[PDB]
Order: sequence, then structure tokens, then C-alpha cells
Amino acid sequence: ERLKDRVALVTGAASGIGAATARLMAQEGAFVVLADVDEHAGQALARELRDATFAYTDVSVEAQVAAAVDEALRLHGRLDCMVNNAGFVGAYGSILETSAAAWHATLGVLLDGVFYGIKHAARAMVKQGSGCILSVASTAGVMGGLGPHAYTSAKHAVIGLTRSAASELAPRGVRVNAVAPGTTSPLGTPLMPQEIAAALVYLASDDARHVNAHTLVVDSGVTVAGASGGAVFHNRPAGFMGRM
Amino acid sequence: SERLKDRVALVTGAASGIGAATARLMAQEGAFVVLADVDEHAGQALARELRDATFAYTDVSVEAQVAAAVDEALRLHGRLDCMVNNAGFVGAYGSILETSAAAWHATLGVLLDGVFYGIKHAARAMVKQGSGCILSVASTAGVMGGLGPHAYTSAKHAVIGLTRSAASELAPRGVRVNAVAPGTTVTEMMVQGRGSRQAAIDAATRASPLGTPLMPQEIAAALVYLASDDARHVNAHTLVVDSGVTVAGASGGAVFHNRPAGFMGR
Repeated sequence: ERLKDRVALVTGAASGIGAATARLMAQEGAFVVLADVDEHAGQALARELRDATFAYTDVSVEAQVAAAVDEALRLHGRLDCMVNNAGFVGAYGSILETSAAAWHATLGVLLDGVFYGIKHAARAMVKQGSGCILSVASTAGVMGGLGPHAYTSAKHAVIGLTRSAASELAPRGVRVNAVAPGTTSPLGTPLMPQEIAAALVYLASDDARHVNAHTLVVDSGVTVAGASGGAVFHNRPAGFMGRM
Repeated sequence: SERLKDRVALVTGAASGIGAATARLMAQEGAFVVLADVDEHAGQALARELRDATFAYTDVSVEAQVAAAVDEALRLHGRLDCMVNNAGFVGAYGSILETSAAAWHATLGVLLDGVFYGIKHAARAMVKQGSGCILSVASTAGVMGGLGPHAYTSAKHAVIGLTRSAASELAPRGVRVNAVAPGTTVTEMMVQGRGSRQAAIDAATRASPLGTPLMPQEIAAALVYLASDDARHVNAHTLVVDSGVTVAGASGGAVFHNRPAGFMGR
């Protein structure tokens, strides 16, 4: 029970990483406000979890993000943890043919939603003098070639906004961090949404009170330690090239 | 054209590969070049080829020899403007389970200790001048794992850290410290012999997302850029020359971009 009586708001909570995070935070003792556009699935999960409630929220619409934060405050009087999460990809294909409309629609969810979430959650938290704002980015936020163009730009932007927001909010007592799931392994076993949930709970816990502006990467080491490419150097009888 | 006119450069590993290409280009850009290497025949031959170049036998794993090469540059030319810590050297490879301490230490002696000695002694000459540029040839293996052997990768990461650390001391003294990170292939590392030149060109071709091979002259040009007055506010930087592999993926890893443009989601 690492989040006993904490109040968490999780966006995109009706499926994937968002649902796994709502479940795990509830299991860890939090009061969870589930925000999503899937009303039927969102309500079903709210019924399943103890003391959770659902709030229809399209994170591309600032007023709805503000209203979700406000509803969390109306129900519980405080907000301890904000999770900016979306199970969404958006525009794909060649940069030569990506329309401005597809570009803007993608950034509206993947970037504006994070900005609105940080803005309005921070408004609630700076009054408390405490709080944790967490965004589900992606390894496409740390390097290219791992996702579509708009996806990769938005996710890099989310890491930049995470770091920038942390620099304003840290002296106010508020931490801002991101988790970067892989686009999924060198370890041979599949990455599950529950593991991303567990990374978010770690970051929200008091254990992580000095983890700030950090991007916690969960990708089996692909972005910094490609295991296939290493084999030509490592998977060999130990030897020495050159003069001893 | 002549971006290093009458500047004095000391280039280690100068008798071949990147070091030789750098010595040639810096001489062409008007610099007085001291060529440092343990290959006497190749080193002396290159010194005879280049105008105003001289050879100075230098094993960079031995601090005293690095210091003596700097002193030789000062004795001959009265100043040192640019130091290039370069080694055409790989060392230990294969499984970490059976990598000996001796192989570990031999590798780091060349690839890391040699850079420390070069920064230390070049900086001693340069802080007196109030100017100078210290450059180290690292590698993409200094920026991430999976691109070279274990000792190589650790040493090259350490070189980038020492580059940044030294820059934080030496910047207010007027001395810049930077690194270049060429891409490499295992063929260039492993393949030696009489056809080794073309094998490395082939390997570099298939490895580049741009489809063309990285040549030593291009790293020489990156180093000359960093030593030039154009780069006087480029400091502690790692200039990566790898066709984008470390930050945009290996060749063929992003064919999904060529799918017909579409939109998925709400």
C-alpha cells in the first residue's frame, strides 16, 4: 500500500497502460479518478475498482482536462498524482504526405493533453505544496526511427515539457517525471502494461521523492544497448586485437 | 582553405587511418604538424610527405612519451594550438565472462589513459597561451552500448566524460575541449591484411543509412572544423559522424515511414 489514501487521476484509463495503472494504484491504496473517452469501458473499470470514479475526458480539450482535475478536487479535496496517458498513435506514413490536419490531431492528444494535464494538475498541487505529475511518453521520445514522425515529435516534446515543468514546479514541492515504454525484447519476454503501471507507482511513491525531471525507460535496453548488434563483438571467445 | 594557418598541431596515431588523414588535412590547412605514433617507418614517411611536418615516436599509453611529444612540439615551434588524441586501436573483445584484467587494462591504457595524459600535458602548454583546442577521437561506442567491444565501449564513454570534465576546468582559461565520434563497423575493427581497405569500405556502405561509406578524410574535416575559429564557442561537444545511427536507427530500421500516409486513432 505505497499510495494509501492518495488521490490519483489517470487519463486514458479505460485500456492498456492506463487501465493497468488505475488498477495498480487502486490496489496500492489510492483513490483513483479514471478519465477517458471510452465511457462504457471507463464506467466498467470504475465499478470494478474500490472507490474509483469515471470522468469523461478528451485530453485534447483543455476544459475537459481542467474539469477532470476539478472533479477530483470536488470528490476528495486534494490531488496527489496526475498521470498523463493516452493509448494513441495518430498520423503514420511518409513525412512527404502527412497532412497538417493529421499532424495537429496527433499533437493535440499526445502533446497538448500533456500540457493541459501539467497546467491544471499543477494548479491544484502547488497549493498543497506536494504532488507528482507523470506522463507516459515512449522510447520514441528519446530517439528516432522507433515510431511515426508526429508520434516521435510529440513524445520528444513531452520529455522536453516534463523537464521544463519540473524546473518551475520543483521549488513548489511538485515533481514532474515521465516513463518511456518501449514500442512493444533482448530479454526474450514480452513487456506488459502492468510493468509500466509499476514504474509509475514507483515514481509516485515517497521512495521516489528525489526523482525529478527523469525519464524512466522500460524497453529491455533497446535504445541504449541493442543486443542484436552487440553479438558481433560480445558473442565470441574472449580475445585481443592489437599489441598488448 | 587555410583555416589553421601557422597553427601548431600534435596528432597522435598519425601514421594511419583517421590520424594520418587529420595530419594531412591540418597541414593542407596551413598548420605545423607533429605526427605522433609508434609506427616509425609510416610516421617518418608521412612527415617527409607533408610540408613542415615532423615525426615524434609516441606510445600514448606511456605518460612520459605523451609529455615528451608535447615538449617536442614546443621546442620546434614555441607553442601548441591543437592536440588530437587519436588511436587506431580496439583491444579486448568477446565475452565479458572471460575478459582478462590484463586485456582490460591494456585496452584502457591506450584508449582512456592516453587521452588523459594528452589532455593533461597539452593543457599545461595551452593554459600558458590562454588559448588552444584539445580534441579526442572517441566513437559512437562512447555514446551507447552495442556498437563496440566492452572495454572499447567503456573507454570511449570515459573519453566523453573526461572531455566534458576537462572542459569545465579549462574553459575560463581560454582552452576548449571537444570530441568527435565516428561510426565504426566490426569489419574495420577486425579485418586486417592486404584487402582490408576495401572490406572496410564495403562494411561502411551497408552500415550507413545514407548508403555511402564514411571515409577517414571526413573525420579529419570534423576535427579541423572543431579546431577552426568558426568553432570558438563549440566546447565539450561530441560531434557525431555516423550517418545518424545512434539517434535515428540502423539502416533499414524504419521502413514503416514509407507506408502510405494515414491516421490511426480518435
